[PDB]
Amino acid sequence: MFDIQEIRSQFPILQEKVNGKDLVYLDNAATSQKPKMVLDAINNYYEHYNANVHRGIHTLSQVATEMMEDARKKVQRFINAKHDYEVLFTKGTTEGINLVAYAMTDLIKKDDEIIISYSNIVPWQMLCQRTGAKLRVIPMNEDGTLQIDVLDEWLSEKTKLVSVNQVSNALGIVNPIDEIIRKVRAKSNAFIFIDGAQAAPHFEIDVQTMDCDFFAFSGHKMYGPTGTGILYGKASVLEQLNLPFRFEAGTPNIAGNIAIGTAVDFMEKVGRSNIAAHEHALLEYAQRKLLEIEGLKVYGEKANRAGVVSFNLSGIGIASDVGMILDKLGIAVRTGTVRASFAVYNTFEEIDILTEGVKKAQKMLA
Repeated sequence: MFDIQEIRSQFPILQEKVNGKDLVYLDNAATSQKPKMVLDAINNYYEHYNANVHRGIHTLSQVATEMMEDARKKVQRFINAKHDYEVLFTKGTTEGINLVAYAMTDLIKKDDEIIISYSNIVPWQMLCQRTGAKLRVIPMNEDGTLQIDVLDEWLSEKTKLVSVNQVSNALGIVNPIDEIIRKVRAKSNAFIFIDGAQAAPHFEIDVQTMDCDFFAFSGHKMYGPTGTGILYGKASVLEQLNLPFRFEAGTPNIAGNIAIGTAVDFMEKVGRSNIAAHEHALLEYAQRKLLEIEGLKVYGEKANRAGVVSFNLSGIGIASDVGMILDKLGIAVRTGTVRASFAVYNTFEEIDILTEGVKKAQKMLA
């Protein structure tokens, strides 16, 4: 029971016009748009329940505290964490990364090794600057995939942390996380950090079967407010760093944490398999229609990808030239390649608008 029109009716910004045109929002990998239930949660919190949490004894403080803890349990079930106290509220993926990178400082000695995948690589580069650790980077192949067989030679007793993004943000490539984790468990005692910021909006997460040690993601990419994120960690691993209060300092973003639970509710209401199916059909259709344009190349064309078509036109260098023409047609994409990225509310009719817009751009720029 998947009604694209019922879904789109929940997103008020979809009625917005841009340069006199219907908004065609295909920059979802940058940030997603928000359904009414999430915005209602924010507003209802501030108009009825706002108070500080945990420390207080009066009624509003009790209700506010309970609502935030209810939201933690929604996220727990959403990623199938075994315990609510393994779910930490943060302000974004970048915060979760920095939290782990700083807390690892004491567990890394003078010649240990950190392995990362191919712009938040600074915390790990800084962690190696503090310790005596050597940073190692998994190379990317030409087609955008990771050269993960390098782990067969790099993993050793020296490897203390491996950090991989589950989905690449530029190309949308789904990295082979289960094979990587299996390799890391078999040949090292390293902690495994998975950046799921581009994964959590698009397909179901089960951190228990995934066997990651950490899993981090951002609310704003998955229909939630800015300023929110989640860091999951195995209790047995969190307890080695320096629950969940130990890792949540200062006043929490109470409203945002409540509302990211409402964004979980929205996804569960739509259906996570329905989202994946609809988005996979959008992606296949868009890549098919775009490849009919003469001279257009699709990066990672043969790769398994989540919600992202990246492309370049043959004779057009500044991709922004195409992006500006598309924006004047109402189409929002990321721009030396053009990145169109899908969310649950996008339509096949919108992809046709994109494809006709790209054809028009290339002859405009000829």
